[PDB]
Amino acid sequence: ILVGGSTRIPAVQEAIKRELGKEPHKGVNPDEVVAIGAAIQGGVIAGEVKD
Amino acid sequence: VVLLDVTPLSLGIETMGGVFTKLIERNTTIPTSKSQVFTTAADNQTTVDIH
Repeated sequence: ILVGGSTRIPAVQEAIKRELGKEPHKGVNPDEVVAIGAAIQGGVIAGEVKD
Repeated sequence: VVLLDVTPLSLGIETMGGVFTKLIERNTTIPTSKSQVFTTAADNQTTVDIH
């Protein structure tokens, strides 16, 4: 994955996947990526009641 | 013929976390269908599972 808005960098990126498996995951806008996750799991937490 | 003139069991579904209400009873001539409409467990049910 990736996070950390400073992470969008030429050399970090270039220098990672190569020492690693496939292409680093993208497009989720890192500086919020985490907050995004939060909200998702919250949405789910409200979506409990199925009766 | 006049066969499969009976229903194996009372069929109903999952209310209020499992409380079971009948629509179909037992003994019922098989070529039939009964219909009923429930509503929301709780405000804003984004989705409903059926059991």
